[PDB]
Amino acid sequence: QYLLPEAKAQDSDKICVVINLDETLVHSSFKPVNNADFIIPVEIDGVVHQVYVLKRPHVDEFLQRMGELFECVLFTASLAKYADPVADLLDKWGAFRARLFRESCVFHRGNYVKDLSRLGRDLRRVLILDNSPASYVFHPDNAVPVASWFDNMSDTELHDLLPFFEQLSRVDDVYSVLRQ
Amino acid sequence: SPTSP
Ligand SMILES: [Mg+2]
Repeated sequence: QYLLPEAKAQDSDKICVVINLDETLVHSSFKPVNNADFIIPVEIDGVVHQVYVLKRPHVDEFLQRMGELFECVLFTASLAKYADPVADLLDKWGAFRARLFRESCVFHRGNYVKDLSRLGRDLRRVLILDNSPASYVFHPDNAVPVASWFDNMSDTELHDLLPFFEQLSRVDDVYSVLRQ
Repeated sequence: SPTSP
């Protein structure tokens, strides 16, 4: 069946927004970095590796606002043993109603696709914020593209997107504004 | 790969 259960009472009337993790909200690496925001131990083949995570500028303000404007859902092509701890440390305000990982993506011709139709929401009221266009090849008309982030601390894309999301949260059909 | 491919 569907990836998500019915939307909770207070969320039922909100637009559902799937938010990507890597290169969208944070950037991680196995190469030690002094200014990492999070260091997370990830076990692979019995060996514990340390992953250094950097937060994208304004992500906290971004997640807090989005959390109250939409029914936010984390959808990533990364493994839970990596992404679950990051989301635990990152999402302080419980903006994420659900979290979906690699196993929930559809592997289609070399790419892990975020197939929005498996979500179980009315696509007229669903949006995806992902840095990789290949992620939403099945629903390019629900996409609110955002540039890939790695470490540019001068980035302000998340901050500047809020006005747009503020407007979308009001419409009753995202296609009406996203062309479809 | 643990992160997004
Ligand atoms: Mg990504």
